[PDB]
Amino acid sequence: MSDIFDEAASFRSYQSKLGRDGRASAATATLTTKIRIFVPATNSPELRWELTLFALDVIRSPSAAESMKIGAAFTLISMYSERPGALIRSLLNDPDIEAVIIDVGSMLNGIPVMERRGDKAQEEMEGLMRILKTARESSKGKTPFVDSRAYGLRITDMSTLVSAVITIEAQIWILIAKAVTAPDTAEESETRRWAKYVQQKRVNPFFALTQQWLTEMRNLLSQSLSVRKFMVEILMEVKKGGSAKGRAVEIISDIGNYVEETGMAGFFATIRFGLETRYPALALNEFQSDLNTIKGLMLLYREIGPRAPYMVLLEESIQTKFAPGGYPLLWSFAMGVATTIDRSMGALNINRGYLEPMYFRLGQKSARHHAGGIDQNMANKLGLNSDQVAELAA
Amino acid sequence: MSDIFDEAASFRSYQSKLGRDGRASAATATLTTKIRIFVPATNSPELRWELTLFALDVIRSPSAAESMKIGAAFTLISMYSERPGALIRSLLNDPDIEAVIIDVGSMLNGIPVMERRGDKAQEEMEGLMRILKTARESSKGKTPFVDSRAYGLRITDMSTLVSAVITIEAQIWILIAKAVTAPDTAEESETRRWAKYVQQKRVNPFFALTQQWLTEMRNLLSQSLSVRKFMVEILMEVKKGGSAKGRAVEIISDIGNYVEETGMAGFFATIRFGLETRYPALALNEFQSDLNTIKGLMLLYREIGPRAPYMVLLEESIQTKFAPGGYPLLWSFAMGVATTIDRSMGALNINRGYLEPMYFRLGQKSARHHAGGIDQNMANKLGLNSDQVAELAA
Amino acid sequence: MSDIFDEAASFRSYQSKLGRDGRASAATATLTTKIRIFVPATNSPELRWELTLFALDVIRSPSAAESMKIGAAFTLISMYSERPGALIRSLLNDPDIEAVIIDVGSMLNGIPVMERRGDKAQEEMEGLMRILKTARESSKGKTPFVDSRAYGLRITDMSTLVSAVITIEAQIWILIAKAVTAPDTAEESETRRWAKYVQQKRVNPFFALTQQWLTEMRNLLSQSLSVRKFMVEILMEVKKGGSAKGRAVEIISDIGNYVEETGMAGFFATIRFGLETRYPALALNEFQSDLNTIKGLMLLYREIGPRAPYMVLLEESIQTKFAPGGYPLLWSFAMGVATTIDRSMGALNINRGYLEPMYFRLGQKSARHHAGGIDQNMANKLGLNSDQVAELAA
Amino acid sequence: MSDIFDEAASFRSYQSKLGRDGRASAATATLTTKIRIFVPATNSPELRWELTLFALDVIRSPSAAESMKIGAAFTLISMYSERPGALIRSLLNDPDIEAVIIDVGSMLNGIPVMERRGDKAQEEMEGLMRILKTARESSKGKTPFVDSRAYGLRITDMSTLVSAVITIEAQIWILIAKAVTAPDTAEESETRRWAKYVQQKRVNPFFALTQQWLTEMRNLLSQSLSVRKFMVEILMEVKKGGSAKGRAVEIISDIGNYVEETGMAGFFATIRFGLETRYPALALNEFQSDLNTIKGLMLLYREIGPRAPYMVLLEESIQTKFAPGGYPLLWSFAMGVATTIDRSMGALNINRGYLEPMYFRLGQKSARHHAGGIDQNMANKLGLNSDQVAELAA
Repeated sequence: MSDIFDEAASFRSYQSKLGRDGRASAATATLTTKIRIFVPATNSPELRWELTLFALDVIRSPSAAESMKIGAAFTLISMYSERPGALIRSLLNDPDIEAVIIDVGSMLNGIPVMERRGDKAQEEMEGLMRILKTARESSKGKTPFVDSRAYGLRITDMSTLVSAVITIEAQIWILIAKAVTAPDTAEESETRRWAKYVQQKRVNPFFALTQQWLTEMRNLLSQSLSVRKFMVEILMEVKKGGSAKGRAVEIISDIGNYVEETGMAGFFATIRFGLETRYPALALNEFQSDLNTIKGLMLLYREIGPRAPYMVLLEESIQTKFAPGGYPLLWSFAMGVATTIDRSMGALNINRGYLEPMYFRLGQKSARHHAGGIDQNMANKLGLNSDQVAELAA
Repeated sequence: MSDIFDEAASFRSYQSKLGRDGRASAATATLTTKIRIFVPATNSPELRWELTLFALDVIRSPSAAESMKIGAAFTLISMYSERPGALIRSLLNDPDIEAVIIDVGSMLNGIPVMERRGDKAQEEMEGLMRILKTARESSKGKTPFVDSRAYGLRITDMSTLVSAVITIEAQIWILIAKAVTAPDTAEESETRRWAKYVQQKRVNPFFALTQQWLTEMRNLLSQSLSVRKFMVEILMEVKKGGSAKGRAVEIISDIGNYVEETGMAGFFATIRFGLETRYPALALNEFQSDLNTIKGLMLLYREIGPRAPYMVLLEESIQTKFAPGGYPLLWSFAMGVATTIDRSMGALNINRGYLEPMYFRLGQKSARHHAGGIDQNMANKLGLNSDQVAELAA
Repeated sequence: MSDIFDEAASFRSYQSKLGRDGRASAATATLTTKIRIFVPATNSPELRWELTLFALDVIRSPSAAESMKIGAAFTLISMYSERPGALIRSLLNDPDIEAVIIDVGSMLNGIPVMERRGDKAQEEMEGLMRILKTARESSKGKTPFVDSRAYGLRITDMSTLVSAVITIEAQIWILIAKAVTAPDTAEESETRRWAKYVQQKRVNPFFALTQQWLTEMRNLLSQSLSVRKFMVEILMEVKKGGSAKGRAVEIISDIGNYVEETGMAGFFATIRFGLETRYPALALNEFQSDLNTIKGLMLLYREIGPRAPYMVLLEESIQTKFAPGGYPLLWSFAMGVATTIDRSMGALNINRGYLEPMYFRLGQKSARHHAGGIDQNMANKLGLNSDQVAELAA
Repeated sequence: MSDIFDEAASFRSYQSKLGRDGRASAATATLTTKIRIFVPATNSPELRWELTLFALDVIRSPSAAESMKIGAAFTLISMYSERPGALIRSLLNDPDIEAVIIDVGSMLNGIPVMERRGDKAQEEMEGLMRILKTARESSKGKTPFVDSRAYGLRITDMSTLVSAVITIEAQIWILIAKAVTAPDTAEESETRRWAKYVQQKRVNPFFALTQQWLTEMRNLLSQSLSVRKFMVEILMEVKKGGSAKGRAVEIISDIGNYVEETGMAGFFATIRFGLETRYPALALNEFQSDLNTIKGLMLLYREIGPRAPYMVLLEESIQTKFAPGGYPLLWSFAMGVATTIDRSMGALNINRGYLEPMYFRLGQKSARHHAGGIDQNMANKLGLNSDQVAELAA
């Protein structure tokens, strides 16, 4: 009777947030791996420039261990800050790893540890020399930068270093947008992002890394979750307004605009196209279940918190509930109207196992062949009967 | 049901202001670069005239470092004030740079540091001499001013110095309007502004800088963000009324009238044309999402603060959300109606990848062929059917 | 009549806090002197030990400029902290000076500037070498430490560095107690404090500086006010409880226990002895003005704030109002009763020009020959006449 | 007038808690030293017994570094717990040190690190072998235990290990009572404490360490504050009732009864004897100041918190304010009645510089020659006039 179809509505609402309450224990604590991070101790551009040159080689090195590669990645990302050690320690929320910050101090060809020389320090120098030699020999004499003069370049002015660093930072931060969603299909939007900043003159194109190095970094960025967690944490903190933003921060925040809501196009297309833009083909006894599920997802997205846009980047388990497959019918209808309306929408890969072409066809007919679709009019257009016809004539 | 399409609206409203709350930390602190600014210590007209000539030469110089160019620009912008050091120190909000104000004191051909002569001073003296020599040799003997007599001109009267400084400041401040939006397509609106100010006799046309120097300064202004931030801060402070305004301040505010809302013609054109000028073609079930996004953008713009008009100049990350691309349909409709209505609108470059020519055609038709479009009439026009027919006859 | 003698009291109360209200302007801004501070960039024990040895040499140097000596003192005082630059920048309230923090980086025999070598660095290196040579040649080959082996000592263990640094900091901090009150009459209380800390095993006696270096450092500390202000700020910050205190902080607070209320023995002795310890000779119609002045001074001391005990160290102008001379009669009475009562009091130098020997004699008599002086008894001692007689018998 | 002597009472009360408010900053952060702690990973008695044998030798070793000695001390104290690593990490509040817990795993003659053998592990084995060889050679073949059979004893039963460990724990925990107050004058109460537990059969006397080893441990315990802080933290946590107490915990809590209020006998004797046991010789114009100061100290002691009894052990700077010297007169009177009443009181060393024998003599007369001292009688003893005489006759 009347109680039925309302008990279920509460039942489905209760089922979604079934056991996601309370606080977990410390027994389920992941084993931690030591990660050695080489941060610049001083503000001298000559040491900082030599440091970021070293961090570039470690990432490009094929003989480098993964833990060393994460250290180079953490060294690069925090290079812009005046106190990289403080930034890493105050913006790290990775239970998987423990970070041991190492102040570099001075600069040899590699890094001088300068701590009880001879005692457990000599082998580290030999290891780093092997890292540098293998990195340079691995490539065909090709420097990480697209310009061979940008590698063996002497930097002493603070102004040049800041411009040089930001270009390295910006090019790395470009990859996060499509590092885990479709890393192979990248280099098109990434080039478009780089071209945009070049025209804005925010980045000096002289310090442009080659695509060989970018592929190596992107492979590192996809494999490792700790680096992704650190960069997502930076994005959220930078997103919070209130303080003055520097040139490095403004670029990061601008890049974070493209990063948000990545990897969840199937869910958001359903919200924007299938659900909104109210079409008379919604209530058809095959979307009422999906509409109920979608309503629960909106509450779940609001309940998650500030990490909701970057769910795919952090690989949250909540993401699977958001993916199409739990509401294949409405999503199929949503992609039907999406391809017809949005020209860009159509390069999306939607060859899933629950396409349901009949509902896809209905969405295609909904955009054009269904009706003009005049919604509630606050302004009273009594003579708009022909106005719809002219609009419908197209 | 009824809850749907309102839950979704609240969801989009919450998603717009998702994580832009709270206060950030000091860990994300940009590295600062020292910027040396040469300000006049006294009010003697000859010293100030020599100082602004030196600043012009340094800006024109090709061998000048970028920091020196920024120092020269800051010296120029604050020349009108009787206390340039106080003006710079009390109107600087640039975390990227730290300004070390230097009182010039006396004046040689260059500038006498007058601080422990021989100790760390002769090198700076020879550097400034090299700067001046390279600046003079670089051009084909052409002075920065369009009149060769305006360069080697002796100034001893305060009024003449004030007039020349006002002209130089005005000619500098014309460039900010189209320095980052379309610097290449400039020199038309800039020439129009210069002609307008000449016809108003606010600027003496004798001190007119050549177009080569103007191009060099526009390139410098586009490259650097600190100068843009300082000039935007000056514009914001001058805009606040309450006190007496001098000739320099009046000219600066008149220029800032044109400066405001630059680089956001898409959003404001969308508002003014698509949103206002209520057309029966608005409520069409394909514009509701765009209207909701536009409303959220309106609240965001109100929330941003006094820096909202100058977001493109400061390169705020919030600007990307304002750009068309999140509402291409309504934007295309508004561009169509604007191009049909506003004759000047049509020189705008709108060859984007989301043009949607169908909606552009729909807007073009809605502008003219749609109907007369009589809105709510407070005055009762009983017999205005024939008036509407005659108006539609055109 | 009745109103008079109360109008006078209100008049004196208003006169005490006559013009000490409102906020001052920025026009009265002292000229600032640049002070170069060499702080350790890293946590390596060898670098910190070499840095503190260099600071000791610079302080002992006779050819050192005063600014260099202040920089060395600031380097020494902040050596215990893991981030000396942050400690100095966040605990500096000196309008007289501006501090330019310099991260040392690596360390040669002196300090490597490591910033554009050859450009304005070689002269500083030669100056530092001259400073070291003059410091070493000035004494008769006598190292700053009382043990010649403590100077040319290699430090690589963190614990040894911490112990040596704590000892040096403690020996420095002993001097502040009697640096400006009576620097010449020192070396007795200072030696007592050093012996106390040695017997407590808080300080390793191996790193004990010679008395020549201690005299030089005490002279430097008395001459300079910025160092005193910095150390008083450190004392005030450490005094505020709430957080865990390290060995250095505990030693500093224990020394500040002796530091407090220094140089104001006259006022506090007057309070404790003349005002408290109620004697029948107090209300005698020659002490009412002094009592009113003392009450006003107590109100002023409560009004001053947390800087009240260290008024002599900061050389506050309000201190002169606290000194005896505005209440010579009650002060003399209190010093008489103190010299008769307190055995230790009597080594104080009170050969002032307002001794008033009659009141000193009156206080001496009031201490012993006056009466037993039984005050208000909560317990009813009805048979205490014989007890009072026996007590007066002595 | 009446306001005077009440303004001072508030003034002295306000002066005590002058600047002890608010929260300190993190700038004053002590440099941390790494401390390596060898904890047993498993519960096997054979490994635990071999571990505590190793920790005994390290403490006895003369060639051992201080940091190693602290690690042995931390290893011993936490040996009773089933999870020594959890106990140390959850009961450590030492900002001076950082503890790196090392699970021992298996057991060779020394300790097998078992982590990448050959890589930075071989030298550690050689160092430990040097530690063991020097420790055994330093003594004249004397084992740490008073019984030579207790050293080379095989332990496989859990029951024997628990009894053996507790004896080692109890003997170490005896020293804390008089480790910093008067370490030289120890071995009398310490032997008395040990004899008491032997008669109670809580400790098996077979595992009794020689006095040569106890002196070495006590010297370590006095020098190092980190060990004292850890053991004080254990005392407070064990003091908090609510849970079941094991044999190890019960001994520690029983020992903590003697540890409490150590090193503050001068203050507490004044409270118990001078202030309490109300004598008609209190109000004499020479104790009113001391009574006021004593009252302020009681509030300060209550304000400190649970760490108030162990102020001397933690070497809190607040302790100096509690020491006699700020109230020498009443303390001298208090010790006067203390020596006459308490036979044990009189072995205390009170040869200070502020003895004031006249007030000491008055205290001596106060106990016996002053009066019987009949206080307020709730029971009405009308015929007690002769009862006092018989009591006074003695």
